[PDB]
Amino acid sequence: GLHMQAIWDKWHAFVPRTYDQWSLWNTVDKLLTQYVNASMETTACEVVGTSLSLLNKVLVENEVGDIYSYLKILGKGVNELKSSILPENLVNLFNCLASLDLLHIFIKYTTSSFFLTDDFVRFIRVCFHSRIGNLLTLLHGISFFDFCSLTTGNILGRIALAFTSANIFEHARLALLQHFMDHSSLLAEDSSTKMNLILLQRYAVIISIFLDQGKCEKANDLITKLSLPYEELAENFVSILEACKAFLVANSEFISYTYTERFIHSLRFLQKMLKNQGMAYIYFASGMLLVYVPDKPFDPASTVYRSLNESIVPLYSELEFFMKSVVLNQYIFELAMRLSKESNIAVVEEAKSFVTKWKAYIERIREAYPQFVDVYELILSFISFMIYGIELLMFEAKRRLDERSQILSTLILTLVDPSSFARSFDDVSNLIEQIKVLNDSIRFEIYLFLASRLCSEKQHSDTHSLANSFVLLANEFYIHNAKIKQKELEEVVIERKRFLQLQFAFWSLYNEIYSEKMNVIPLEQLMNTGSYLAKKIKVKNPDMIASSGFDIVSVVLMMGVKSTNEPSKAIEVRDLIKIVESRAISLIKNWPENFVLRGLKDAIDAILNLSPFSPIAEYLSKLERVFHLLSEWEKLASREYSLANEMDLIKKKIIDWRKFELSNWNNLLKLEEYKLSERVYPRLYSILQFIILKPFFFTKQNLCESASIIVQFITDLTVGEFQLCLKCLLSFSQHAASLRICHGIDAMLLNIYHYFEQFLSKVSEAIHTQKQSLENSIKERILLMSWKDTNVYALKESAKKSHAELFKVLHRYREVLRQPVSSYLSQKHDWDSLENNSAMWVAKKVNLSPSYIEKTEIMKLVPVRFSNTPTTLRLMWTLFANVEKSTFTNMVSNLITDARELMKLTPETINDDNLSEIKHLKSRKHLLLTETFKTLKAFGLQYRVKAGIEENLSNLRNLLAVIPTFPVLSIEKVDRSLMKSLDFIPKFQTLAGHQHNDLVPEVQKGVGLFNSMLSLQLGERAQLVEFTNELLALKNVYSEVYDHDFENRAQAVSMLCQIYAIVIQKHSSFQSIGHELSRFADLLSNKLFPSADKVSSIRDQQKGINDLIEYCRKKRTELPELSYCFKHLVSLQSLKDEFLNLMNFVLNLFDSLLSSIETATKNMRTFKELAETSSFIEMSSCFSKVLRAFNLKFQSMKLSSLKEKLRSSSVDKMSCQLLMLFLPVCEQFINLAESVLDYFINVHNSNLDSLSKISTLFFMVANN
Repeated sequence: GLHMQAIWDKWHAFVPRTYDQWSLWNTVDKLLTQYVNASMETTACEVVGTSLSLLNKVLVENEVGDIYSYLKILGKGVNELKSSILPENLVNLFNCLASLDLLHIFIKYTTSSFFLTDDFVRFIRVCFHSRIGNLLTLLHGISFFDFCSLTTGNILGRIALAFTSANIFEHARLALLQHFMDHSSLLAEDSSTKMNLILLQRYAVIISIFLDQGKCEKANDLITKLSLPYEELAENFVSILEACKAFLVANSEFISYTYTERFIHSLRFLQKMLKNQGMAYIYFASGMLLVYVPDKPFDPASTVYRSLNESIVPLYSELEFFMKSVVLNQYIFELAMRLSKESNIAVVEEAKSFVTKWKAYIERIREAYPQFVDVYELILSFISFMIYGIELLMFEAKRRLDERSQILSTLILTLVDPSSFARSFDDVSNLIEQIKVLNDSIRFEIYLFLASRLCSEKQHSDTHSLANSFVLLANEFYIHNAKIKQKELEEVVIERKRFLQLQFAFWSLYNEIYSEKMNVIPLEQLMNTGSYLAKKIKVKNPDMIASSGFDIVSVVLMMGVKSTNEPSKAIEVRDLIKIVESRAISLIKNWPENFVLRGLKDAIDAILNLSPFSPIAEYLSKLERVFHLLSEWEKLASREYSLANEMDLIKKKIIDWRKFELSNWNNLLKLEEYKLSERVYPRLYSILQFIILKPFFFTKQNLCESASIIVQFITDLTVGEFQLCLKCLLSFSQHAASLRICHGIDAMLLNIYHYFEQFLSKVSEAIHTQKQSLENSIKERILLMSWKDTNVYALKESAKKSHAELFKVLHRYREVLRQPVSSYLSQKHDWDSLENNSAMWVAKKVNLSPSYIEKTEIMKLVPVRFSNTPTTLRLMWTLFANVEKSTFTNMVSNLITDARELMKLTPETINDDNLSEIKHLKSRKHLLLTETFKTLKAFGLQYRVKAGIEENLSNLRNLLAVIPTFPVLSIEKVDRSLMKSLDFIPKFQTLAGHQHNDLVPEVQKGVGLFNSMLSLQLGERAQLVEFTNELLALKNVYSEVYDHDFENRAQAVSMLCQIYAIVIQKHSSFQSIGHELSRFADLLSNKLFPSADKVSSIRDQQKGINDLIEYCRKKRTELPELSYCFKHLVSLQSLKDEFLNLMNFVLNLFDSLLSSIETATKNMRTFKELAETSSFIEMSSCFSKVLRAFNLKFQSMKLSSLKEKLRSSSVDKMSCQLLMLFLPVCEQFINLAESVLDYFINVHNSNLDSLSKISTLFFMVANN
């Protein structure tokens, strides 16, 4: 009931003029719409339709007839195209690119554009492949789909393009990827904000037309249609406010199209923008709608169509009905009210009904009444803005209604995209939490994918992140494992199959994480496996409910390309089979048989049935049945109509296939090996992970847990496992040992390994021996049949014979592995026969010290009183030199030499030497034991002591549990020897009640001296572990001695560099900046790995940071390549006095070190003197006091100077002259520290294993 006149004189589009011109319009429309039904010929037909539009606009200049014949020729061409089709499904992403096309068509062009520029090229190139009269869509020419500003996550279907012949689909998928590369930059500016600028431009047109002669307002329309979208976008708020003010000067009842501008203001200011935009669109829609809605025919009725037919009254009635629904405005307003809030479930149904019903109303308005062409045009354009408003509000509200799907959105955008793989324990907890909130095989598979990314990120050094991540991951896996166990107590079988296999994967990475050989999984393999998990996550979601995250949907389309780029022999075999199957199916479809046709039909029916990559041989069985039926219908008849050449091809293929089964049949020991591990890892997994991973929530507790642990490992008696389990315990040890939510469990695990590490080598020998037996057997058996040169028939029966032989060998291997590992944990009586002090004269290792040793005087005014750091280094080296100077080992060796000499020296016969020599020999043997234990009872080791022996004697498990391990290969030697010693200790204590066979109380005396020896040993071990932890701290202390601590940011930019390098490397004339980019990537990574010549390295590193800021910036500038544009966007986002005090402190520390070394000189020199001048105790405690030369106090003062220097500014002229004058000798102290640690360390190993050999000698004496 309003004006509607001048808009049809100011929008006032182009339209057919003559009745014959309307005939030409509709005829050309019918033709070209047929022509856009259904590669390189697509580009040809694009040129065809382009020139046809050129000629139609030429005829629109009203000189008719040339295109009557010319378009008749083009119609002959289109009809020759009509001899040529197009089935597809879920190709809606083509309609999404079409939407981006129509948006770039409308918004980026303000002038009249009669499809001249390449926007028409991209639009037609989509269009003739797109979904949906095309000239009616062209009908808004000299003038002025939507929800792909909401949810582009329908790209999931694109990866679900490749999932469920399909090679036309696959080259079409490459075509869709090609067109996506074509529509790159306009899809990469921004969606969903450009439509705001579109509403600005449309209302600019309408409100500019709302006046006629406002001069400053005419300049306002001039700048308010200023077709610089960045400049207009900067102008946005100011232009909108000025438009509000100039719109206020209009007539009354404009409050609908005034309050439009309210919501549209903050809509481009606000996540939450969607509802503001939808309200604004519905508002400005109804504003110009009720503006240009009359309650009568107000036509613009030259340049109109030839019609004195005037049922514009009836079409105005039909337009007035859908005006009637919004005429009251209760429903538009009511729908708008529903969009803001309070929508439970009914608003979704009502809104979808409104969208559909008004949509079909617009469609019928298009189809019937082509009359009122200009009228239905402007009206339906406003109504399209309305329905876009109603549905955009519907999508925002339905997202806020049931937010289950947005969980899958935040997972799926962060499961496969560069924004995820940029770079956690909080986020790992969050995504594990949301995964719990998110059939289940994929739900564990994503946990595996996050795990692999965790180990990958692990290389770039911390325990807390990787630790807690892995702990939470294993918590999930253990809960699921016991869930499957209890469910087993009562495709589900296939579900359990994938559960067990991925369980093997998870514990495989768990034994691979901290065993630390080489943990590189390639980042491209990481991302592409992310894509396989992404489309498998697509399989998991049977709904498109998830709504875009709206921060990236551009490169993530290209991740499906590299997934389609970069158990499969079934494909080629089925290809050859399908070729010959269709050949014979046609030749039988034209010459019937009525029996063999059913045969080959069911053959191709079941042959192409399965698509499994684990089932391969069943396809070989299907091909065997096909060759059987083909042999039948070949031998029946038809000397003409047979195919028979691919039959020979199938003969050769089955020949090589059975040959492949013959070769792969050698792989069977690994088969039961992996079956053994798949049954193995869950048990020790659940036990040790329960008692070592409850500790996210003492000494007696550690002892009890060690009792259960050693009970398990010794109870793990099924040989072969012990190699795997020993490796596994070392793994669980370290990869929970870096967790500081337990401390002692590390000691129990590592000692449990390193003293279950005695027995390993003989077990390995027996294992490889039985392996040799079965391998020789299999070599004979697969040698016992060859390329048979016969028997297409008897192939299966010969295979059955080999299957019997393999079954025999499998039972044999199951037996040999199923033997218990209780066997090889012992030792026996075998004669065996068994470094001083290294250094580092590191004056050249500093050597910028020699120059300032020739230079300075400002430092020389200060007296250090050391005064020759050269001669200080000489003094330290000369100290170790003279102090370079074991009797337990030495007397043990003298006794063992006498033992071998006597053992051969009375090796004579029984009766003849029993005449004389047996008496003197046996009595001398007893005298050897007597004087041995006597001089022993002198040499320390007093008998009859049990005050601290009640600890060491019982619970060999818990006695092992006390043994403190060293912090960080001589250490391995020492630990192996004394752990073997303590291994012999428990059974030797338990070895009473059979000594009189060897033939007393002195047996108890020997047992006591043995316990005393092990006690002195273990105390030496405790002091060693103490000095080890102390020097480890001090090495970290000296370890902390312009650009630093932003190296985290450097590492992150390197990570993104490598990621987007793989991305642009998936381009399939663009590879030139591919490898080039990677060059910069590697330099930054090398700098991170490094984190004097290093100052040049960091200078070059920061200069490379500048360069790779610039060498992307030109390529982002001088080339669109919009993936690299987003990457460089994230890159550029990430990118841009007390002299006496510390002097006396430091020289005090230096002299403290020098006197500490001199104290060590006195102490170990006395140890050298009182070496034999002692009895195993005095020199023992003396050496313990020698090691008790002060370290931790020196560690304290070193940390004091570390704090005093780190907080303070570093000056090369004075502060660094002293630091150079000192810190060298600190390095010297660390050097000689590790030297003495090794010297006494190997001394401990020497004396320990020497008396351990003496103890095994005593047990050998106890044998007989």
